Amino acid sequence: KSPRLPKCARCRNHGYASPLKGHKRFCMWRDCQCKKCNLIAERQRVMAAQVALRRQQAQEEEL
Amino acid sequence: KSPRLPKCARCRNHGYASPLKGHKRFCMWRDCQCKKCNLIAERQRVMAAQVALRRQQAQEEEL
Amino acid sequence: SPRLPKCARCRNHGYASPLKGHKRFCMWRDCQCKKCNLIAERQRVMAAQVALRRQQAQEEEL
DNA sequence: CGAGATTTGATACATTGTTGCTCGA
DNA sequence: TCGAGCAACAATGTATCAAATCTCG
Ligand SMILES: [Zn+2]
Ligand SMILES: [Zn+2]
Ligand SMILES: [Zn+2]
Ligand SMILES: [Zn+2]
Ligand SMILES: [Zn+2]
Ligand SMILES: [Zn+2]
Repeated sequence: KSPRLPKCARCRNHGYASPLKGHKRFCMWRDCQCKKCNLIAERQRVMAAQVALRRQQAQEEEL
Repeated sequence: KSPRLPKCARCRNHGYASPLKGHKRFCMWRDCQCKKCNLIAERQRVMAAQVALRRQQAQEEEL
Repeated sequence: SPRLPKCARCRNHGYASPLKGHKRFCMWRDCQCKKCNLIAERQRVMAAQVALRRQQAQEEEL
């Protein structure tokens, strides 16, 4: 068995957790930028640049 | 129920209809701004915003 | 059984309404709401695009 | 009318982003 | 140990197909 079932970060950060399925637009803390939320947002830009790099190198191997 | 195979759009405007896989970054016309490709650039934001609206409608269905 | 539209412009306001010739009967015939505005823009892009192709093909002939 | 060309809603294919969670410094 | 960094869910984008309407002899 391999279940994951993700939960939203910003909702969990200010109080009650809630899993994301359609939640990306409905979030009540979609912006905010409180100093706690503000830090996790930088992590997302970092991870995105990181994962994008690995996917480029993954393409490089076939050539 | 029908076969599919992508080919790059921007490449077709100039001749070399190269099939699309990882080609989006290796493109010899990765940007370019001729009126042929200028329209295609407009075409992509319109279709993307349009399909995104339909993806929202699926959330309205809540199913 | 086959699956088929189901008009887009009607769905935007929720009333669904399948298309069979519904073009003119659409109840939102000629509309400029931000939702229905995109499809009108889509053909204007296509029309300007096809017009460009037919013109350049014509210019070389001289 | 029908045959071929042009719309137009629809979907398969590919890219990019987000969070759970491991593993080795 | 316990974080940095990887990969599984999930969004966003890209191009083509097929129903359908249109153009026209
Ligand atoms: Zn949330
Ligand atoms: Zn916050
Ligand atoms: Zn290309
Ligand atoms: Zn170009
Ligand atoms: Zn309608
Ligand atoms: Zn409308």
